Amino acid sequence: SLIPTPDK
Amino acid sequence: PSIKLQSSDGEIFEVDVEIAKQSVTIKTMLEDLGMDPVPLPNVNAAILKKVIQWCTHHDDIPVWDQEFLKVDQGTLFELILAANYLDIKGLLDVTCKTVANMIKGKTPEEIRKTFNIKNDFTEEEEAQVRKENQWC
Amino acid sequence: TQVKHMMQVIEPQFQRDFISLLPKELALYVLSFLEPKDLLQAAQTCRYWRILAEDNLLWREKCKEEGIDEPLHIKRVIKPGFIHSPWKSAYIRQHRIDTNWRRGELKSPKVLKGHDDHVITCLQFCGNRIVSGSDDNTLKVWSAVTGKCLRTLVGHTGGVWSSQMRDNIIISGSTDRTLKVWNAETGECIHTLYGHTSTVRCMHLHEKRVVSGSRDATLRVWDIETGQCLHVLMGHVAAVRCVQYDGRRVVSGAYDFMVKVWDPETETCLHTLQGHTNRVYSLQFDGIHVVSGSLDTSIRVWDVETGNCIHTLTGHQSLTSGMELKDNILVSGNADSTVKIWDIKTGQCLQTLQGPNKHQSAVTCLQFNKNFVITSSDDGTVKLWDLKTGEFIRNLVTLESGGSGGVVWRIRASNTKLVCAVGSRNGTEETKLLVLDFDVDM
Repeated sequence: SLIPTPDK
Repeated sequence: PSIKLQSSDGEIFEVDVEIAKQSVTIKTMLEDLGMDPVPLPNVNAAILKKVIQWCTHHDDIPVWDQEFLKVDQGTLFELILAANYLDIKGLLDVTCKTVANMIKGKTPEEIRKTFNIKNDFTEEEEAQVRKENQWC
Repeated sequence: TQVKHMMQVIEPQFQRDFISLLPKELALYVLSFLEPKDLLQAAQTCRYWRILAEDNLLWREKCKEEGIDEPLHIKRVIKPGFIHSPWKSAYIRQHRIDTNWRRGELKSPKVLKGHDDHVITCLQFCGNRIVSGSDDNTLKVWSAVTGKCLRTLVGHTGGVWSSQMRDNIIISGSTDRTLKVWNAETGECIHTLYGHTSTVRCMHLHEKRVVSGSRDATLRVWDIETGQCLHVLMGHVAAVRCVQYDGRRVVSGAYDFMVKVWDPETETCLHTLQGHTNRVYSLQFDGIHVVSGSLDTSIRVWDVETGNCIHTLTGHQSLTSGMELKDNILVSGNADSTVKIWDIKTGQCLQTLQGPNKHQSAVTCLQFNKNFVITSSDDGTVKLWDLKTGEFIRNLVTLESGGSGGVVWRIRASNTKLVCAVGSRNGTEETKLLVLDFDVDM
């Protein structure tokens, strides 16, 4: 699951 | 009941109303103009007799119509005109469809062998036509 | 008329054939029972036939079959003139375009270098304008036609993770917690929308309004014209990952395994759809059915009016990243590297796109129409498939760096072109957009 999203 | 209609040949036919009313033309003349007998200048005894046959027997093409129309060209041509003239949507569709099926299936060269037709295209013209209507 | 004009001016004369002797109208009633493929062969028979088959109302309807609606008017002079039918040429045009996508030589694409060493997180393709969004904090408006960068929307102080566009109005969602409304032509920020505290992860625009989903667990409805926040939808306990808005209901999917249906005007949650045993990542909504894809591997189809689950679509084995719903036909892209086509009315899985030429890794995006399904993947390829048969057709794009970092993040397609956002985490592929053209010379 390394399809894009920004971290925190 | 039963009404009488006169082919162009001069032959009188006795057909059960309702079998005859499948032709709006005949229908219009019976109910509105009150024609007795009903003169049918564009249909001769031979075709009229064939039309009456198809009507007493009463998208996709049934197996009966397919056999009934297993006739020859010209007769089919006559049925299309009698159907158009008489205004019998059902007969018209079935016969026209049958002619189309003679075209389905391809080659322009083969379409001719079936309808005769002559290639009246000049060297250049044929090329142009082949390009314009290029499939795939 | 028009067919008569041809007969008088060309004067074919003397044909010993069945249809040439029939009254014009009845010959046409006959030709109407044929299919475009037939009419095209029939037209090569002889000049009489060609003139007939070239009717116009005959083709206007054959076009209303393939859903054309608009005739094509070409321009320019040979001798023996011919009155071409606009509808007929419109039909052939489309036929040639389909063939072009299907097996036509792949013309090298325009390369649009941009967002160096960064990711293109969102893509929009409207008319002749392409809009790339990036975690490099910017967006770039491009010309699909020239391949030139028209503008660069600088303003956000975080990465852009979402966008929407409707001719000349662009909207962006950033990690900086704000949405921004831009003028695509002048590239000026017209509004900056405050209200979200955490990342603006997803948004859906409908006319003058746009709804945003955020990591702060809420959604907000904004007026694009007056940059104001009309409503706030609070009720999700975890981050909101996906959203849909048709102007009547707002549908949201969150990391709390829940899908919520809302009536924005009264900021009320009409329904909470429960069933997903894990994070909801994707959503589609057609005003009647809600469709949700979860990290739980399933896809649920719900009745928006009752809140009832109508189908639980099973078969994928990993995260369904994207889905597209059109006419009750659903297409889902999955991290399992597979793509499925479903009939959301019956629940039947119409096709699974795989086989010897299947994707070697997660499917990142997809597009489809009545003929094809277009899919992209981390394997660096964009593939074309036959929607009706489920068969692989060809690889429209095949990144050479595909197996070593090259990736296709997302795609957008119009009838005549394909826009691909491409890049890599390791520098083996410079980030750029690839624009392929399938238009025909007519």
